[PDB]
Amino acid sequence: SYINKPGKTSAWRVMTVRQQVSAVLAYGKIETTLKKAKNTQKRLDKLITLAKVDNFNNRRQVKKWLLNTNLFDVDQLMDHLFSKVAPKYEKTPGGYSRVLKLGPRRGDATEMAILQLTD
Amino acid sequence: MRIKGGKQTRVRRKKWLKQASGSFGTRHASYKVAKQTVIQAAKYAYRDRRNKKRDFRSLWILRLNAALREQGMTYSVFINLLKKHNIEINRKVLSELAIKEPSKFNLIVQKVKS
Amino acid sequence: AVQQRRSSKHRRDKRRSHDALTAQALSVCQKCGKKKLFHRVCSCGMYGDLRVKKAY
Amino acid sequence: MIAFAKQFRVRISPQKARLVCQLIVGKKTADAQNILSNTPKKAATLIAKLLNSAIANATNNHGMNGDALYVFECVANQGPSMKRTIPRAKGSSNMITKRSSNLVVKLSDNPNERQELIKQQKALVKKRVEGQQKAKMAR
RNA sequence: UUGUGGUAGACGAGCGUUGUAUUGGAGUUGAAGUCAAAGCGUGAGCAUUGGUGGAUCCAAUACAAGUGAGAAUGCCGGCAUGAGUAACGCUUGGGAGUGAGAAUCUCCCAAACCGAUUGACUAAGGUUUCCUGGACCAGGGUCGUCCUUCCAGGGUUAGUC
RNA sequence: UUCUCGCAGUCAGACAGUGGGGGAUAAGCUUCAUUGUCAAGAGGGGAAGAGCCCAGAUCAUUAAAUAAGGUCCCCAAAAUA
RNA sequence: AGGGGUGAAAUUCCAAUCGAAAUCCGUGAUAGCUGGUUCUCGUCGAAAUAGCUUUAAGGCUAGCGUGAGAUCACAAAUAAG
RNA sequence: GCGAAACAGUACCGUGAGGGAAAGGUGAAAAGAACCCAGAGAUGGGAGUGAAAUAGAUUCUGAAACCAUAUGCCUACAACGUGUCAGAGCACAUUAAUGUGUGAUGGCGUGCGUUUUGAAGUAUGAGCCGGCGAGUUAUGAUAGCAAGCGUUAGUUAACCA
RNA sequence: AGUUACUAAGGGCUUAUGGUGGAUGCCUUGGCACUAAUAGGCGAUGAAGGACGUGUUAACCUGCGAUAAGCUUC
Repeated sequence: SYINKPGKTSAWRVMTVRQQVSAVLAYGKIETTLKKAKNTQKRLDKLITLAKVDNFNNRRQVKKWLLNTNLFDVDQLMDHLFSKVAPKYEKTPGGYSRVLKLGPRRGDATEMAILQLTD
Repeated sequence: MRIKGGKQTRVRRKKWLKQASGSFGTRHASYKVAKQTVIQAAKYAYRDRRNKKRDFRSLWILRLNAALREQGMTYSVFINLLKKHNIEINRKVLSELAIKEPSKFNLIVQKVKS
Repeated sequence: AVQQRRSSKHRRDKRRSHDALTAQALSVCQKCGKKKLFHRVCSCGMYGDLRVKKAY
Repeated sequence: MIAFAKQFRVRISPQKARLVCQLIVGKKTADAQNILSNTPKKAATLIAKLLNSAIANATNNHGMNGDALYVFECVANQGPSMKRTIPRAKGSSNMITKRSSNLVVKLSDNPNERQELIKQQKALVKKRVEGQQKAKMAR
């Protein structure tokens, strides 16, 4: 069609995925639409898997998947991760994070869900 | 000298619509539609009043000729037997009602023997 | 294309008969007195009976 | 056993509240609250307050047991609406109705009063026939 | 005895309502209007009764009609229908807090768009739409705790423009 | 079915039969005259059908004789040679 | 500035509309052409033909129906000759 | 009824000439729903004033169209301008009467005005509902019926008390 | 195998309950036609009419006009 909304194509979704994995690494809990958590779970688990090794090549690789926040910078988040979160989940084969279905949103009754993680 | 007839028209339409009832759905809710339904129902009721007497005699002819041909004789035979000798006024409906009267039709069949 | 004649109240109600909804789901939460529907969190700060969040 | 409570036509279409309340009508009060809380509808929020106020009125004002009470019936009536205008292409205007619904509910503590209204109507028709027949006593 | 098909059309006999006028009556011990029920009529109509109802009527007679509603692509008004249907008219997320209520409120963070433009002085014009405090019945194409929305209190200052 | 008086109404007819003309004794066509129908009046037969046939309806009949027409069944209504 | 203007001209434009804008009035212009026209009942109850017509959709007269009176059998029909 | 009973040529529209709105009734005295409860409030329920809140500010009543709701009955093999004549059974019991409601099922049955020679019509109009909505008057003549007078009567125009 | 229980998602009939709308009914500080007496102009000493301002009273209507929701004589 002619001039209208630009849409929410897969590039926008994956950008939001990077934003949200950065946010959950910053805090440890994110409440949002369930469907987005379902897609971002795989990428988050892959990033956690790559966070165990702490090798400069792997640091360069994960450099492409963080952002800038106010709580911590990209370097600060990375060093905090590689310092304490990496050995925390070194004993389990996956399933480091859980998505729990919350109540529908007030606005569009979207099925809300919380992604969380703990040892 | 303004003259209003709102109440008169409302009463007239109310008494017109009082006749119409038991129609299908919303049909007994519109004055103009119910008028036509009532008129058509009245005309068809007059037609049925005219033709039910027309068809009831044929119905009794069926219901009596059943018994007659069950005895081995057509309704024509019975009409002829009545016609020539011992002419009766017993109606086709009443002779048909004689079926509902036990031990009577045999009396007619034995009486008409000649 | 367009509608030619108006429908009837009974006919439109029969059409709307499929607009009716079915019953929802309802499960039981023991520690927090509440009937929360199945595969959902509990407002008392838990999911099912496992405590995971704040009591809200 | 009615304990009615009114709200007098807040903005809600009958088409949207009728079905949901008829789905919720005819049950107890606690399970009604449980299912209405788990209902993602504006009607749920609009009716939760009404139900709570009705229960409070029945318990306090009417002195009803509450434990034996249940939602007697839905009555989602034609509340007054609003008429607004909207621009339309080729330089025209269109009229749109913002629909509202009168809100009122009934609660019964007994499996009856459906037939008690029948008794009241029977008494009414008996007084009617009495008034009609005693007129014949004026001979 | 003829009888009681009938348009146009002719002819005849009546009924309903208002008002005026005379004779009457009822009426907060309930009038009219309204709805309803299981009457009388050749029909214009006449009732009867139940209740809303809360102060007007009806009966008999002449006179005079803004007098007798089935349509007029009739006038207005109300109501559905279509129909929960298309659309919401050039666009994201997270955190924290407040709020009864958080995608829509505040703050912070980011992501994204234009950047000879989505910048800024300013004109015409809008003519207070401006600011603050409080609130969100009436509109926000839902939303609202907010808005250019409402109330209260303020606000444009010239010898050199 | 005479005259006068008052009020009219209609001329855009059609169909069937007869005698035609035109058209082609083509046309559910046109033009005509005549005999009937509908219009202006329904009903039965005709498979349902305005003009065909029988027929002319105050109303009620769960009464009789019938007309046209029909009698294996649908659907009342017969058989013998 | 509208039996006016304007128009590199097309019957262009003159407030999204113009063989000549809109506004108020004469004007309630006219409408053989369309459309409609609101209580009951009784009785009788045709024509779609002819002539005329700047006339064929229209209008005038006849014929016809109806109502009142008279004529009331010399009148009119129905059969017979 | 003046467009205007209501703060009306007001609101509003077209730039503008110009055109041009709707709407009255609490009650008897606010005598305005005190007090309590749910609810943030609105709102509602009790409670009170008030004869009365079927007088609660939507405040004389609250018809029709429309929306539901359930008493009872029926409907998921069913070809009906949707109904008639009947009728099983079911539940009742009235303006007490061969009663009412309702109908498993049988027979029968292709809307209203419109104009045409004519429409179930694929000819047109009508969504429905409520009000409103279209042969009057002034004068004169003619015709009918009745009356007054009545064979030079009747009758006044105008004008006056 | 054969009759209907029971079925109704829903709808229809009958009956009334509540809801909108102000229809009908009743009334009028309003319009309309008049009847009888008066009268038939105002204004440059600046008209009617508008805008503005004036109140313990915010706003409107209204009154008046910086002497301002009013004064003096009788």
